[PDB]
Amino acid sequence: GDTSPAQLIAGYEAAAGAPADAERGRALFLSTQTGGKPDTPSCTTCHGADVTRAGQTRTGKEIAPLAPSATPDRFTDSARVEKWLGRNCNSVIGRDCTPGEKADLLAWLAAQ
Ligand code: HEM
Repeated sequence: GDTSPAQLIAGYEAAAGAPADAERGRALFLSTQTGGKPDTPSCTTCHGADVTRAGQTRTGKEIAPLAPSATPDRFTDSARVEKWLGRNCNSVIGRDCTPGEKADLLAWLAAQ
């Protein structure tokens, strides 16, 4: 692609002023939010609670697994991560994810 997961994470960490924490990333990904769209209370509403398995969109189409262990080129395109997190941070949480959240979320997702 044009980047590696580590390089995406390092730049978010620099923008956040702090190392990623995958424990916090796992906890934000599984949480239930009430500030965004009603039909998308969690990251897991489409991607599931196990990211090594396929997810599903809101009309039941299949979404390839987020885990790099199941879909290999995950997180190797900086523009793509920013395009999808920009869209779905807003749907689920109601605002853009901050650089610390992005760092924490990718650090957890990159190890599955
Ligand atoms: C804020 C909670 C979420 C997180 C952290 C998250 C994370 C991600 C990431 C990191 C990607 C890009 C993967 C890459 O680099 O290739 C992605 C793609 C995508 N997400 Fe999410 N997502 C979330 C919520 C959602 C929700 C609620 C939906 C359904 C409405 C959704 C649907 C998609 C789709 C359709 C793609 C692109 C398909 C693909 O990459 O195979 N996401 N998600």
